[PDB]
Amino acid sequence: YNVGKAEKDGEIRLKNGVAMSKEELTREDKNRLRRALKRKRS
Amino acid sequence: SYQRFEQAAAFGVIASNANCVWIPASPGQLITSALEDVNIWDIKTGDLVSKLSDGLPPGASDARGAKPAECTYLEAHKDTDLLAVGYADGVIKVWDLMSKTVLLNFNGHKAAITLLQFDGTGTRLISGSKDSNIIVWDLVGEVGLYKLRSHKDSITGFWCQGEDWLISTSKDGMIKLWDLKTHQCIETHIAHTGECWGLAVKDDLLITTGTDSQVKIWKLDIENDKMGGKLTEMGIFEKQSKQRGLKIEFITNSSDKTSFFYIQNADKTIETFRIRKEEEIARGLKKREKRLKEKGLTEEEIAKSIKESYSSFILHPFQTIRSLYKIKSASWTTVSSSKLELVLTTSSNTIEYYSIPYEKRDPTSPAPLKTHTIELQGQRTDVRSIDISDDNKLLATASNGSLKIWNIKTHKCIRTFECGYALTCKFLPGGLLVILGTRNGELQLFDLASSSLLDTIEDAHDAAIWSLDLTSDGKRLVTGSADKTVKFWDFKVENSLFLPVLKLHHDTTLELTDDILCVRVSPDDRYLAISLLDNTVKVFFLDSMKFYLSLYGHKLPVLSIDISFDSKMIITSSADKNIKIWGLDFGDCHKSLFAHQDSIMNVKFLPQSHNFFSCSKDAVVKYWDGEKFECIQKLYAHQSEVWALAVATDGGFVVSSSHDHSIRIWEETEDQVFLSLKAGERLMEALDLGIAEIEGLEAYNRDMKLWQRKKLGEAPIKPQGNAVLIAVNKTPEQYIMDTLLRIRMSQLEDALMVMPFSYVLKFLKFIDTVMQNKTLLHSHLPLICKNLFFIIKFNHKELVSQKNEELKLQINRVKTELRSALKSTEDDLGFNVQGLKFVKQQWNLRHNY
Amino acid sequence: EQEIEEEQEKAKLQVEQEQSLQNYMSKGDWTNAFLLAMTLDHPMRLFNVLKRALGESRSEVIFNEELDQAISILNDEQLILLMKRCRDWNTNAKTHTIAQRTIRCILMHHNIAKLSEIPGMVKIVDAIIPYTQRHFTRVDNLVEQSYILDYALVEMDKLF
RNA sequence: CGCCCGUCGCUAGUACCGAUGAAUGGCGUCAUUUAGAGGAACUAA
RNA sequence: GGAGUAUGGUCGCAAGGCUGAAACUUAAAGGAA
Repeated sequence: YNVGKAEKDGEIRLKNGVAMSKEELTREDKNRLRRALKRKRS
Repeated sequence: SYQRFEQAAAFGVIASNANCVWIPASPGQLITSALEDVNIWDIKTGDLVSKLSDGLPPGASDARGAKPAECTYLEAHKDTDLLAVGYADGVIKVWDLMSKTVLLNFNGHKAAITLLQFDGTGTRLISGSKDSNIIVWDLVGEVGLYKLRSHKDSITGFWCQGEDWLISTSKDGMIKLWDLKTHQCIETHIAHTGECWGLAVKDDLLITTGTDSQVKIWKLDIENDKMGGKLTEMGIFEKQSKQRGLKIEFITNSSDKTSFFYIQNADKTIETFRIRKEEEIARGLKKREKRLKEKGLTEEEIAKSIKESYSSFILHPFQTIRSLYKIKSASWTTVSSSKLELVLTTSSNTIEYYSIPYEKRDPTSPAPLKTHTIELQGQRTDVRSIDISDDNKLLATASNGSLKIWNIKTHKCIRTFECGYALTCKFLPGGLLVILGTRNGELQLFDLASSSLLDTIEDAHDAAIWSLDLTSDGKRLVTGSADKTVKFWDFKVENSLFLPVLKLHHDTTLELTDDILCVRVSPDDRYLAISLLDNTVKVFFLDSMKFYLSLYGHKLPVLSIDISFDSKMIITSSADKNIKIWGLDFGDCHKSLFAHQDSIMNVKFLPQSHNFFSCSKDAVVKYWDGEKFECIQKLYAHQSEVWALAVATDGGFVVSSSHDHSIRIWEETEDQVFLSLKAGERLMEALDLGIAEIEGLEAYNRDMKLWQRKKLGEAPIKPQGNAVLIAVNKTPEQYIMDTLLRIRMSQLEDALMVMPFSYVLKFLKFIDTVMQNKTLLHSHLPLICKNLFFIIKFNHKELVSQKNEELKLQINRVKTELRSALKSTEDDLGFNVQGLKFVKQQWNLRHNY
Repeated sequence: EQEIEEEQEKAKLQVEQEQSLQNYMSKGDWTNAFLLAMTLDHPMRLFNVLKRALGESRSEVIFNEELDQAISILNDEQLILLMKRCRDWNTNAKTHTIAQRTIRCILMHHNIAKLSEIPGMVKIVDAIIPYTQRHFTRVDNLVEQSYILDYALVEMDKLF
């Protein structure tokens, strides 16, 4: 088993194993993960 | 050296884009927002008592490059004579009304201020903005105490009484009660589906208007400790207007103790409703009970009907105030037993005072009466053209519905004439007559002395007269219109049947293939430049109407044409963001300037020079040098797109009229422009601090034990906590744990290696103190094991050589606690492995062949 | 109409549930926070509740007793969701303690037979087992390394 | 071993401001839509 | 005659440039990027 991307669209899953949701995320946190995913896509 | 241009005036705006606060008389005075500045108006005289301006005039050297922020909210405190002004950038300014200076300046908001509210003491100011934050400001210390940030959209309204609770309604359709003790939202409800625009709270009654016609009624029960009991939805009722309602406000008559509230609407209507008294509501409930008994419905059905109609029991529709213009803001100004009085500032630049006479049941008059109006010193509709008179002492601004002649020096309105949709206006020589051209094709000539129209030509053109110009003597007129013709009129005086009256008679017509937008006669009357919708400008000799040149190279139509005094240079400015400077000797183009981000509406040369002003939809007025074709000065005082521009004959001042209903004067000034620690060292210092604190506390506890056992002598004093530990609010165990976590994995071996043996012993004491805490030990169990085992392996020989009974006991305790925790985790892992293997084995055994 | 009203009721109930969970996690109440977290599917809130409940559990019951009783209450779809969460946390080495504790609570308070015929359970179990074995090997090695303290005590005793 | 951070720009969506206005409907008037834009915001990517 | 080279002769065709965009360093669009 290898931790990959979450099947639910709202759910965000990381390689760390920490799962996190767009509903529970704050707006600044959403900005932070969007930029981090931008650098990982880079 | 080029002379500086600075704004010297701003007139023509009464109230624009912010709420009005009423100041009671010593009908009172009304404070309104006039774009970047604040006006105070006396209602009974209709005169400006005072104007509050922020600072240096725009266009100055130290002025910012961006446009000024308009006043977006006003809130005045009468006890301290203060007024909070919330601008569009986020700046909150506190002006004392007597001294008219900015006492306090706050910049905490990234967007425009939507609502401001003082507390009763006058020491805190609560500010809700577009950036979905509510900030409480302490006026005593000029700081921000706390910020409230769970809203997803702009704060439409809020209510805060006491230091404990707040209620906020936003555009995301959602209402929240806020505990200010913990700065956190306690209850969150969805008020309306799309937006929650208006909030008003009265005792235990809460009224919210959303995007629809329906209005929601809520009960506020703060003392109810149950979750969800703070705000409850009683019922809904429907106001008539389908538009959404921005502002609700209650007011109570002092004598009768009744309460009336108003719901503003986006439309021209303001709905005033009355709450019935408690005894009246009880009587209505008894009457409805009698009606239900007559109907014969079931008690549960009667209860459902009562719950449905309970919104109609509290409120009854009292009246509706209607105005000629869309309403921007309103205020309950005063309440007597005979009348309810309301002030409303409209969209199209008016202030209106309304009174409602009533007799405690219904209003006496069918419609509220408009008593006073402040509509004299302003324009209802945006100015399409301006003209400075020949003496440079008078100004004439023409718009849809009114032509107003202003005095420039005393900054007010000398005269007002009624007219049609005025696209262009001009002064006859002498400053006595004003000539107008309407969108209907009509051409009206106004007289200043007689204060009435002299000559009206209804069929001067079939389509809109887009532009108009006179010759130098003023005897001849050239009108360019959208009927694809340019008509020449001649002014001649005819004696009355015996005073001479001027009359305009049609001499000649030039029919072009397309529409004529602008027409300019050169100052020496030799050239006549005619714009077209073919994106070209023709130039005719004024004598003989010989066609000299056709200037082309504009992508979009030329909106303004202007000719220098020596007639060697012509400027065409068009809607493709270009100002093209042509020479009239041959028709070559000297220069093309990409000037603004949107269309240049007007361009005017300065008299006796080749410099020129440009006026655009970017709300920027740009002064240009046509000697080296470069921008000299950039003027940013206008908020929205600027329609008309005029220049004095002396060149001292340049007047601009814009969409923001504001007329400004730019005057020449005397001034002139010219074109650390390593990892491991932090561990040792943390060990020093933490172990010192731990040993001091343990010695203090031993001293208390000894003194309590002795029951004699002075009690020892507790040592003061270390300042870093108190400031960070961390126990020394957690502090040294955080330093170990901050140390990275690569540097960790070198850190533990570089600590000496005394720090090794302090590390062992720290480890023992951590073993005393079961939560932290299990939270950081593998890290503690790795660090301790490396320390013991590195310093094994010296540690063995040490002969300390206390050190032996410490190692025994640390060993027992490590093995207990590690075998607890080991037992958990082994139990789970065998259980899950059993589960998989049972499933395989069931589903195997 | 009625369906739109039902959707609006669902949205309002969702808003009230989110606010109630935020109040619960503000003031403690780990059983209520856990129940709302499982219904709302918030894995960060769920993990924080479980790890801090284990935090006061460090100071037979695996967690707080009513939290364990709630985990006994949970139905099969919540069991599948929770075991997916525990599997993902078990992949990590730091967060594997909470996963082992929760799996042990499930095993102690549930029926093994119904745990077997829950569909898709054995894929999750097969994913969980090798990481538990790796963690057991690592912790067992740590217990083995812990005997350097016995060696130090023996040498100190023979010295003095 | 177990999430490097911040600003701005870009894109989508929703509601607002007021001009061109235009079209349509009801009685020039009034109401509802829609378009060329611009202006200033919040969310989502 | 078959097949093929060379040609500082004659004659014709060329080849070159981001386009709008020149008398304008000039707009929206693109073209590339």
